[PDB]
Formats: sequence, structure tokens, C-alpha cells
Amino acid sequence: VQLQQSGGGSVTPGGSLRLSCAASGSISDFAAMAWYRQAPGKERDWVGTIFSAGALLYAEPVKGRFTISRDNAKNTVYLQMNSLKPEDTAVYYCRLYAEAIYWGQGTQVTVSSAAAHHHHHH
Repeated sequence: VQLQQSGGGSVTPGGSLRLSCAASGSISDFAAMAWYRQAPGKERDWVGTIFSAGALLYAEPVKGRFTISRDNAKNTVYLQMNSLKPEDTAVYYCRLYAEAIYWGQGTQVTVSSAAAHHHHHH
């Protein structure tokens, strides 16, 4: 597999998360990494993109709530998401444009008061 996504989970309204998309390919082939959000039965909706030389492209609705960054040298891009609301519950996908174009397998984010319920774990 080319892309490994993680950093998702369940968080209460108001919280933040930082999704990660790690590519197994070479850092020199990186051209851009875009992020998309797909709410339950909704269409995949583009959120933003980071380019190799570091420019940051954000969709009109984002208005500063989400931050795209790249690890120094772990060939990984991050999407930090703040002030989460139940409406942000979705599967978040990264897409890499390098030597070839690849989709990630998605990361589920759930924003709910039930994120404060941990008895299944402990």
C-alpha cells in the first residue's frame, strides 16, 4: 500500500484532531497532497491541498479552521482540524500527486458527546 492514514477517532464537540497521511514512496516525487471529506451519504468534498514548494490551498468554506502541514522528513502530510462539530463527522481521504496519483483508504472522524464514553475500551 502506498498511503497509510491514521490519527482519526471520536472526539467531543469543540475538540481538535490531527489526521496523518504517510506515503511509502520517495519524498522527491512528492508534488501535492489534497484532502477531502465525505459525510455519510454525501459526495467527496475537497478541503485543501499542500504543494511541494509549500504553498497552501484552501477551499472557500474553510476560513481558517483547518490547517494542512507536512512533516519535516517523515514523508507525511497532516490535516489539523479544530473547533470540531457534529457536522464534521465524515470519512477524510488524502490523495497524493507524485510519480503516480493515489487515493488513501480514508479515516473516520466522529464528533459526538458519546466520544466521552469509554467503557468499551476500559
